[PDB]
Amino acid sequence: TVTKTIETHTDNIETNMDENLRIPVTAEVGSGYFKMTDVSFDSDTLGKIKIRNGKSDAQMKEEDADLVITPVEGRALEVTVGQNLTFEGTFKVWNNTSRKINITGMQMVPKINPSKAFVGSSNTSSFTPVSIDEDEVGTFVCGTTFGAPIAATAGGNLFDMYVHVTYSGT
Amino acid sequence: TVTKTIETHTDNIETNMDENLRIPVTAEVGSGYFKMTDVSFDSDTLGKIKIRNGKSDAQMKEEDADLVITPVEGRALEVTVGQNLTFEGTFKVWNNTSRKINITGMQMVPKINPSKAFVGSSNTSSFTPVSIDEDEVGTFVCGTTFGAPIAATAGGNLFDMYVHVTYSGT
Amino acid sequence: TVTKTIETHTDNIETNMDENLRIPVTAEVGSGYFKMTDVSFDSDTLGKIKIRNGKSDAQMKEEDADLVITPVEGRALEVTVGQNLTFEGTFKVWNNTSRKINITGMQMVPKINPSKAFVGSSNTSSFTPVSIDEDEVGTFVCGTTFGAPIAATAGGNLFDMYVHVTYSGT
Repeated sequence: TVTKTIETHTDNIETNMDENLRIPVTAEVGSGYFKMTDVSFDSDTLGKIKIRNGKSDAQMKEEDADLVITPVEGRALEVTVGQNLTFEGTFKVWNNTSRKINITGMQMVPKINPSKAFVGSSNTSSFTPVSIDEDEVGTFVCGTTFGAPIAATAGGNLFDMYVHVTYSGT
Repeated sequence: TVTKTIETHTDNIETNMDENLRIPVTAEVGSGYFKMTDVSFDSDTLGKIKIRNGKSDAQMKEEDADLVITPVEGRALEVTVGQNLTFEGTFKVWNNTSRKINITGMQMVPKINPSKAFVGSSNTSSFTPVSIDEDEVGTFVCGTTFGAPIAATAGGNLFDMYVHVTYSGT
Repeated sequence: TVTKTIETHTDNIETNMDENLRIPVTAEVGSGYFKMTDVSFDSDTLGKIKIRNGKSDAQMKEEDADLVITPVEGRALEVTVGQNLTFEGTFKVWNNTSRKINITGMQMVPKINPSKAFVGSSNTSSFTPVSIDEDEVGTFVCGTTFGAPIAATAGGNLFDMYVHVTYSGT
């Protein structure tokens, strides 16, 4: 039956939806946090995505988007703020999609500055994968530890956080 | 012809099957190896996957699964065991699937412990991609070198090994 | 309508085309550049790919391939050549495909030598994502900074550069 084959394809195509979301972030010196700016964009794979600071779970659901991302300053990562070695990028996301979504990876890339330089010290990130069911809000704990203190000088605290999102699931 | 278009879609959907398999591992202090625990799970993309320690190639094929993963302690990586800086995660896999599969990437992520901390020293992994034909067994040599000695203290030897698996192929 | 559903599937399957291109490279000591060798290969996802050194944009378009990759020695990355700590792998690509393509990631993997060893010092890469429209030529600036000087000894300057290519797009 072509009808059931097409239905199968629909499901398989959905399971094949992959995406490395790029979120520009700022390691705010003395805060232990990676800050992200409110933005709205469209992904050919994930649809409408909106980053919204300071939203409670309920407020997130009022947003018109497929996915809403809200950073959380809950200190899910232990850090000595004054050292400026480890920064937390933890955020929660509301899955306003018809299928369970999975956040399973993160990489912190130093931004190349106008002088064509970038912070090249050791860069080691960690995170806790999370699967979020339809309409639910889940938290993706993540962060990065650098081999040398982060400073705002020469755009040294600017990064692009890439988060791997997938509808596959295990 | 719709018939041939559907056949084309079937092939293309198959080629688009991507997956980052998460395998929890323990860097066993003084062994130079990342140890994995026998487990059985289902991937929306790859199907039934089973990790089975101590299996010979023949034994792997007796397992009821789409893919069988078996770690190999063959010292495919040169290491001075007492230093606890480099650990090998080499494993072989039986492809019980209808298409050549490719293992082309690996990343070792430090596990965040209950105290909300994680090993943040330099973390550099290496591996040798391998393509495995239908019913064949192939070995994926891989390992990681850390900037500081690994210790079991505070869950410092616990990691999540992510292996990139794809049906694309080059 | 099955006709329009199939058309939708065609578009979605296309958007799901993902690929981690493996390009063997040599960090040429004293040059500040990752060198790649002319090669021609086929990707189940991306099609015919050809790496061609020294080609001008016009010359790239004369090549018979879906994608043409040409390294660019334009010092898009600031480096002190004699230190051998930072190497640039910047390259441009001609998109001879029917859809806008995106180059959004890069990882530099140390090659395991015959003696079963690999350079395990800190390894931190950076890059600037680029989207390339049909028939256009775009440049993907990228590079890596190592924790210790790179040397050709024991194949210590050999790597496999993995570049993430996707038709998704944001």
